[PDB]
Amino acid sequence: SHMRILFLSYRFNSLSQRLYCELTEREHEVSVELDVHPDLTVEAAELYKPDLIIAPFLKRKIPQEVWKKYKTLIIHPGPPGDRGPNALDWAIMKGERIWGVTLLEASEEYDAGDVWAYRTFPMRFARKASIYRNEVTEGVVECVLEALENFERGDFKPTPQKEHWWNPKMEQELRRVDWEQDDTKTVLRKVYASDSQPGASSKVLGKEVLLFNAYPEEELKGKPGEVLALRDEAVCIGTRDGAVWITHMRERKKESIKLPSARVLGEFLKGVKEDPIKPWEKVDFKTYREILYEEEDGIGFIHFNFYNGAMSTEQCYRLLETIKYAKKRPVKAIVLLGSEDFFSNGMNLNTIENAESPADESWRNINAIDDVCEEILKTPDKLTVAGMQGNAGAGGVFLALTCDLVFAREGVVLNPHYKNIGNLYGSEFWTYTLPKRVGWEKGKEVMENRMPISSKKAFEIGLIDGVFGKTPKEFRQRLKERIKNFINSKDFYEFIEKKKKERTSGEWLEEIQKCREHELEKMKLNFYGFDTSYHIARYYFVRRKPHFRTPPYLAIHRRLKFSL
Ligand SMILES: CC(C)(COP(=O)(O)OP(=O)(O)OC[C@H]1O[C@@H](n2cnc3c(N)ncnc32)[C@H](O)[C@@H]1OP(=O)(O)O)[C@@H](O)C(=O)NCCC(=O)NCCS
Repeated sequence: SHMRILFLSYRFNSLSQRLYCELTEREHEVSVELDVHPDLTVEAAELYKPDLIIAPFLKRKIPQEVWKKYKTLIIHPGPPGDRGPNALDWAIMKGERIWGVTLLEASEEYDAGDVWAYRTFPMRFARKASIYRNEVTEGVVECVLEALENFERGDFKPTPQKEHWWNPKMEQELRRVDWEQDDTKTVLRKVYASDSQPGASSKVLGKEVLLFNAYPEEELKGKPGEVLALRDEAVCIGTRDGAVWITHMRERKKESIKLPSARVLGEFLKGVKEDPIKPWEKVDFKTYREILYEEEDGIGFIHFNFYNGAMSTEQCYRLLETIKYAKKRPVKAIVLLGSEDFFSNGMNLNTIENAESPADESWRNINAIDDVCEEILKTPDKLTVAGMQGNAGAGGVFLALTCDLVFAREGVVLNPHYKNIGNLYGSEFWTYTLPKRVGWEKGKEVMENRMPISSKKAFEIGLIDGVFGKTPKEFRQRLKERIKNFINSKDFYEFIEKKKKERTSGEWLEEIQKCREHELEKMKLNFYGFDTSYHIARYYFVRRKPHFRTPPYLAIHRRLKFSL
């Protein structure tokens, strides 16, 4: 059973990439056609002639010519019977306690097809994107694997829908936050239902904005709509009964991009006071903590909740400050945990795109990331560990590899390459860490592969040291147990005595300095050289520019030597 499977995806998004890894690592072939136009979708099917079509992320209706000829299954992010384009938005706005995902056949009527598989799950009070990347994605994987087994068996019949309901596209009027009428729980519900797109509209300091990444505040109080404080570029705003933090906003304009709230509001905030809390402080009320440092059982854990895993220059230096603090503490190990949804996606391309000089801001940002990496590497007397609870891409992968040990949750998707951002050389000391893990020949192959790999595949090729756990919480518990056991063994003390000798030696310090110098000379060429492919790629990415064809790295059926 080696199936030829065509994906129909609006973008090759997180769910599409996860399914690509699950199917190809089971020796199926997956070609992708991006959802650009029905004419191109029909052509892709006739070119590739798939055994099965899966649509992980659909914007347009699939043409009848296609799904009447090829068995075509659609992912719907609601339980059986739920129909409509905004299933998760409604489940969050209505406060559903149970939700689910359905794999159904394409049909003439919208979302009316017979059910191949479904999964249900309890809802969290959390952003839509977090539900999509965790509960929905895990359930969809189980559905698709079940359906492939059923498809190959050959006598399967799907289950017609019985009860069903329709929810239309959700209008912004429903999402709009009114500070005087809305209590904190209502503001959170609206922002969660609209994050990461399209955003919940509001007015803040007279500016029409879209709100993203909200957190409740229990200490600061004021008038509704009043800005109460700034913290790490997030703003705290009074609600009907309390206050909420908004970390990111977008102006309500076609060309504007998502940015830290302080950068969107700008001079309108003049006079607001910063209300800082250090990551290592303890507080007994709910508040916004971008970076959190906690110690348990001789292990110092650093959580860094950078929105979308994107690490701005200033976020990197706040992470650096926390790592330096941890290195002065009486812990045996330091664990970098990222956030539940992302370990890291490297430099923050949005704050780079927004800068007066994107090239200069890129230079600032890569030097700040390398300072984090260098601080991690130069830790002679403590174990360092990267715990990847969620996805990582580009420099975010190589940030993890600077740690002594890298572990990841099952189902994490890695993109250890720069092919989507103009072929940057990369830094983060990859020219030291990567050959140490996989060898030079394999390391070059890894960085030449533009397709994603799972954490299981990363473990199998030696890129990371272990993979375990199904949820972020299970992964964190198992990681803590594994590290606790290690640091309480004689093996740890022998390892640290070796590490102390290696990492204070002149030869090693010269080696990693030469690695940083060489990588940054190449990145300087990427950022400032006459060839501006990096800047063009960043613009297309950050501005979400549309596609007019599917590139052959995705579309096997559009490659030069393709036939049959
Ligand atoms: C890693 C990657 C392939 C994952 O693809 P994916 O699973 O489909 O996830 P998405 O592209 O949808 O990312 C989710 C969100 O994070 C944003 N994002 C991801 N990486 C980002 C980055 N480095 N900077 C700014 N935003 C980033 C995306 O724009 C998207 O934003 P939105 O939901 O608010 O609209 C893709 O996000 C990517 O190429 N990121 C850039 C990594 C990079 O090039 N960094 C700079 C060089 S170090």
